[PDB]
Amino acid sequence: SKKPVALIILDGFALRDETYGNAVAQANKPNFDRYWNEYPHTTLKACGEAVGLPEGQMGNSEVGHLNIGAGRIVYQSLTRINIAIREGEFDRNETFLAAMNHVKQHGTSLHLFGLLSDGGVHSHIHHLYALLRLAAKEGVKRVYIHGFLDGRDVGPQTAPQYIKELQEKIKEYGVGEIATLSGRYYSMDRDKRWDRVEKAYRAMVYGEGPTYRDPLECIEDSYKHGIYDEFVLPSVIVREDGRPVATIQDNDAIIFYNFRPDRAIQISNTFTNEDFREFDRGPKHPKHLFFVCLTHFSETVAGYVAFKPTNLDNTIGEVLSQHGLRQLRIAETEKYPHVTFFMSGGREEEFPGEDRILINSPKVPTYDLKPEMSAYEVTDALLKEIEADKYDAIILNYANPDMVGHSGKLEPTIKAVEAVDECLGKVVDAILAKGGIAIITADHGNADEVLTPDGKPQTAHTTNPVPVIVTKKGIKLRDGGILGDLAPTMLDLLGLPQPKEMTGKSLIV
Ligand SMILES: O=C(O)[C@@H](CO)OP(=O)(O)O
Ligand SMILES: [Mn+2]
Ligand SMILES: [Mn+2]
Repeated sequence: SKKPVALIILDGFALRDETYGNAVAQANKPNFDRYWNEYPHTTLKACGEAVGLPEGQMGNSEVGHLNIGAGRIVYQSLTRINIAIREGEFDRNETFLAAMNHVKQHGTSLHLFGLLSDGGVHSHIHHLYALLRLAAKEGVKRVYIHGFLDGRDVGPQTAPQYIKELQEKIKEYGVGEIATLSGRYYSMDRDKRWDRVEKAYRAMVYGEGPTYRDPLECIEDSYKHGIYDEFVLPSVIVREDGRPVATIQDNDAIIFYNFRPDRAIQISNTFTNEDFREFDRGPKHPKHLFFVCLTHFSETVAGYVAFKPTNLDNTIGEVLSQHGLRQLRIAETEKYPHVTFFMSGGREEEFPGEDRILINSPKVPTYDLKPEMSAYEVTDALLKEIEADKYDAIILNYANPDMVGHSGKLEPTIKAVEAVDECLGKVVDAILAKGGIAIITADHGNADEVLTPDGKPQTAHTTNPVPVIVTKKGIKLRDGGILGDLAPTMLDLLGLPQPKEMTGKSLIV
């Protein structure tokens, strides 16, 4: 029957010479190793300008899957917004100004919330500073900040430095007050764990949660309990009289300064949806909010977008569809948005002929508790589909290296990589058995460095290059490639014409 071409993404799996804290290098990977030694291979740049990001900026699943599916260097939001600030266009943004005019004309308050760090994956604290400076320029009197603590795109216990700098900027600009602090685990969930979302929501709307007069004492107290940045319980900063600094009320305006959509949709829907059934927001939840999303999150969000989206035409999924091929997207919960929405160029709707399989990730708080996650279930489901001779193209993502690597724990991440290697062998061998070809690669690093040189947890991504193995004998792969060269390579193998929009180039010499 069909000789499928499968694009296999080992999420957060990069190549790094240094072996200290390197779960990728330390893991026993007999399958990956044999494919690497027996088939044509190379490495690709997955960071910085090569993927549409600022120089030196590490990649991530959004950036990576967008570039992989697009077959071209995809200009990223971080870069775009940084340039708007650099060129003096940020302050002229009609949406930001409308939000500020709203609060001034109706005598309400402006709330700013988002990830509080310079990680650059979901936000950048300098964008928050630009918004504070703009609010001051426009004469907005009441501005409240609801900080979402990081520890995932930066050090696990770095919140104090960001809070301190924010406090300095607030004093310098003469506007702003920190109202709440919440770990991104609660305020930025993407797994439909509504109990987590509700906690963040109630801290911001009802002033419910651990209370502190001093933001730094809130963090220190959490640390004393072994609860670091990412997991800080939604907390409420209170005034001298004990009342919350600020709760979100009717007719207020909100600017969510996150520019990556996957972790912003849930809390945004909670605030803007007329009909919300995931949980009872309470008869007195805020209504008539002027809600601003820094970038496009979802059509379901009743708000305004500051930096409008632009369609990515002729991405891999569209080309496959146009040529009448059947394609399958598959991954477990954690990377399902990436093999679907992001891979499709920032499009939720499936292309004609595109099927999707979602495998539920395990019900554990952190994945170091179950390194194998649901990889075996993903593999079992895919093997059945391959056996059925249904798909011409397959896009599979194994979330493990990345998801467990974010724990900053060496042994668990090694187990995650080894589990994925076992699954990789079954999938690739099955594909080869069908006369097909596999393109084994990754979207960015993570598991390659889960410990800092001093032995402490390294919970974020790395800037190391990703591997690429094409399981086809008799060919050679050129070096110096980028993520945007993968789609052209896949089309090359499928014998399909490459669209003009794909400025990337096939890796096959
Ligand atoms: O978990 C996330 O949202 C990011 C880190 O902020 O990681 P990844 O890009 O792998 O999804
Ligand atoms: Mn990833
Ligand atoms: Mn990651």
